[PDB]
Amino acid sequence: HMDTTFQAAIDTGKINGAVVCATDAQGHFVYNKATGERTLLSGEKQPQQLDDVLYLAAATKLITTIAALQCVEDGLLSLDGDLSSIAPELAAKYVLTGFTDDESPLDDPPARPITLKMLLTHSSGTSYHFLDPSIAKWRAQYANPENEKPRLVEEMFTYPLSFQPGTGWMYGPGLDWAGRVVERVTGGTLMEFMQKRIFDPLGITDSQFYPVTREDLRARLVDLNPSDPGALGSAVIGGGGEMNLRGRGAFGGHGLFLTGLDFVKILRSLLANDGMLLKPAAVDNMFQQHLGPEAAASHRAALASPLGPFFRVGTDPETKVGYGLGGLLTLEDVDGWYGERTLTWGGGLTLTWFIDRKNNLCGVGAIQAVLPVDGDLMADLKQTFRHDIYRKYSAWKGQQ
Ligand SMILES: CC[C@H](C)C(=O)O[C@H]1C[C@@H](C)C=C2C=C[C@H](C)[C@H](CC[C@@H](O)C[C@@H](O)CC(=O)O)[C@H]21
Repeated sequence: HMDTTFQAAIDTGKINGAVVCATDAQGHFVYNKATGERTLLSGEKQPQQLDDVLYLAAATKLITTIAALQCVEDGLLSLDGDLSSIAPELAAKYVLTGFTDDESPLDDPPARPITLKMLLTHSSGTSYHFLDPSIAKWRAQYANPENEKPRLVEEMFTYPLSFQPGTGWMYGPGLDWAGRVVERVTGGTLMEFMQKRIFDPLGITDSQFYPVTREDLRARLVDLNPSDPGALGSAVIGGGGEMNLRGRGAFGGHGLFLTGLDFVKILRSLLANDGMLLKPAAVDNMFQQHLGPEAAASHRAALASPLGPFFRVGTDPETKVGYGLGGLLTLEDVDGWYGERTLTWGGGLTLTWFIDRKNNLCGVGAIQAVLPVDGDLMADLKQTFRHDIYRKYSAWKGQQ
């Protein structure tokens, strides 16, 4: 029902198309579909194609997670080790607990060091100012940077922690920090490490972080069009591009561009656990609850908050979930849908991916929206992909 649902959204003019890639571990059931059209900078239209270069936005976080776990394999990092020496900027942040009645900020020194595991699971305290009202308020007052000057990760995320390290959960720049850590301990750029350790082993050559300078990639960027002549990825993240525009260096949180075909190669290596990226035991460890008890309660509060629908990635409020290394982790089966310990996340408002080891399925669905982006319709279109792909999988299994 992707087909009739996606076409109806094209006919209303609210999307231009979609890219969907899914596969079981062995490549028996494979579904790859590009739908609709893209617009070139000239105004010329072309059919959407499976090798169009997509903005991943926060689907970058999964790839940065792998890179950081590969550094763990190398012995350059550990999951629970103290990051204060590699990332002194993180050690220096205090913990904002709230405000007075005269709106004065109450903070406290951090009770413990920040660790890689905390960065990978959004339990370090580093929170996105646009999701955290307390950090939003703090930013309004003690930050008035209206200078557009490009900033490094460490110059962009200057806010205090939202909670004591390890005790809460809030979506934030934890993977931008982790990417910076990976650069500092490897002595090269995040892209250099990923190209060597993730993209090369999978035969991936059509990848770049923002800004996409490669001419061959620019010729296939869906997001290089008259509505987005900067190729900022506006349609994916609901509008803007501010953060990409303002940035300097790779952002492990959001910055990657990649085809749908190449992204599903990454998903499928983790699904098959084929040793191409990480040793099998390190992959297994990704599909576990890595929030402690207090952090897990905070996660569930966030999931019941007004932002909860974004944080749930389409899973039902009655489904028990945690946070693994790489995304949301279901903690129970949904018959006919995600098995327990399915890992899932997404990018912006338009893209979502999942890895379901129990039922042997992974996939990415990436809507190519038209500005202004209808957020409510994007949620329906993503859900349609997430459920219809299991319908298509069952139909195929039934035909054998
Ligand atoms: C910058 C990208 C961010 C991290 C992202 O793409 O994460 C995705 C993934 C999804 C599974 C869960 C999410 C949870 C909360 C948000 C709705 C977020 C999108 C924010 C984006 O729409 C605006 C920013 O870019 C700020 C700006 O543009 O002002 C989304």
